[PDB]
This record gives sequence, C-alpha cells and structure tokens, in this order.
Amino acid sequence: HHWGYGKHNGPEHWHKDFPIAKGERQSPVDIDTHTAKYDPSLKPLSVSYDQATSLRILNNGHAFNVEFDDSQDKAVLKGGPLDGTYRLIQFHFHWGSLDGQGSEHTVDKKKYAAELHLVHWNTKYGDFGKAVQQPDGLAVLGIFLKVGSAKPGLQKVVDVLDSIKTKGKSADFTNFDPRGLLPESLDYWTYPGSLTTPPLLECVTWIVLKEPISVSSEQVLKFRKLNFNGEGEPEELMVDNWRPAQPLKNRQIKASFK
Ligand SMILES: Cc1cc(C)cc(S(N)(=O)=O)c1
Ligand SMILES: [Zn+2]
Repeated sequence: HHWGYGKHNGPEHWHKDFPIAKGERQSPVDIDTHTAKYDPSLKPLSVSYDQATSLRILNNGHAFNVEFDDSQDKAVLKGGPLDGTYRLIQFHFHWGSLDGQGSEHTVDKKKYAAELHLVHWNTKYGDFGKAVQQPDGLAVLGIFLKVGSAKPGLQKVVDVLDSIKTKGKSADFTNFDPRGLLPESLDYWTYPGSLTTPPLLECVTWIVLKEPISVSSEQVLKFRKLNFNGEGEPEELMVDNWRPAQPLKNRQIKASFK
C-alpha cells in the first residue's frame, strides 16, 4: 500500500507516511497574482541549456522523467532569486484526465492542463541526494501547459511514450534539447516550498513562469495513454498525477515583473 494518486493512496493520505505533508513550506500553492509583490531586487532568470545532455526517459509509475547527464557543469539555472548555480538533473510533467485540470500550481485558482517541472540541484552540495537535505538544495522551474497549437519541441517526447507505457519501463533518449519547451518570456513568480510528491522534502526554491506553453490536444492525449500500473497488471491510466494547492502559511510569493 505505497503512495500514489487514487482514492486510496492519494494526496489526502500522504501525511500518514510523510508528516511534513502538513509542514510550513509545502508545494504547490495558488499564486494570487494581485498579492504577489513585484520585487525589483530579483534578477532575470539565467537558463543555460546549450550543453544539456539527455540520456534516458523513464516511466516511474507516477510520471515519466527525462533524465540528464549531470556529471559535468553544463545545463545550469542561475540568477532569478537564486544564489549560486543549480544543475539540471531531470524534467517531468503533471497532467489531468481533462484539459480543465492537471497543473499543480494554480494562478488565481486557474488550473492549467499540465505543468512541466525542470529540476536542478545546488552544486554547493555536490550531488542531488545531499542537496535535497538542504532548504536551498533544489530549484524547480515550473512551466504551465495549455491546450492549443502543438509544441514542436515536445513531439520527440510524445513519440517515445509508446515505448515506456508501463511502470518501470525506460528508453534511451539522447540529444533532447529542453530549450524547445520554454516559452517566450522568462517572467516568473518565486517562493520557498517543497517537493510535490513524497518524500515532500522542504528543499525547493520554486520559480514558476507566468507564460504558459501551448501543446496540442493530440500531444496531451498521448500523455494520458501512459499507465501507472506495470506490464501485465490491470490498466490504470496515468492521469491526474497532480497534488492540489497547499496552505501558503507564512510565505510571500514574489514577482519578477511589473
Ligand atoms: C519526489 C520529487 C522528486 C523530484 C526530483 C522532483 C519533484 S517535484 N514534483 O517537486 O518537481 C518531486
Ligand atoms: Zn513535479
């Protein structure tokens, strides 16, 4: 009886195995746009993915992860609200059963169809496992997805999904360029939070872009053909793998723009 997204093991149960679920800096949150204050001390985000080297894509039974080679100084997030440099390790998505839900963060209570998380660890801690033990260990860049025009730079991801349908399947996935997933503007909101699945560690500086990317209905429909189950087990479509907004508590959300 491990955690997941069902009536029987979903977000409202996680606190039993992971008490920090009811902690002081949990994610995601609703971004109330009128209350977020412009911070003129915030810097432009620096996203440098020119040398990113993808290796593999993995269905982990909750989502799929596009994994990177993080053994050299290459694909780095810095600037913005961050001190120091954060190295890209993986990206994944959260999405809905319907276009009207699927994002983790919300904007004035608006739910997007999906949300992309580009995960980076602070190089001052030497690797990911040590970084997640620190309050400034990770920086997660969150990007909303809406359904409209296709995102060409997403299609290589979509087309490999047939080969990782079920939990525990992986496939080689080299030379994927995550720059093709970024919107035009790097305007963002930022706040201190957590991982959004167990273990729910309070180790993340969240940077959520204001501009969503557009993906087509056909692209998100192929996300929804993935399975949470393993091969040879009853089919459970991989949909609604998002955590609802959590209490903001004693936090401020800052805007990079206005
Ligand atoms: C458990 C966990 C691990 C990683 C690397 C990333 C997340 S999230 N969804 O907060 O980006 C969760
Ligand atoms: Zn995530």
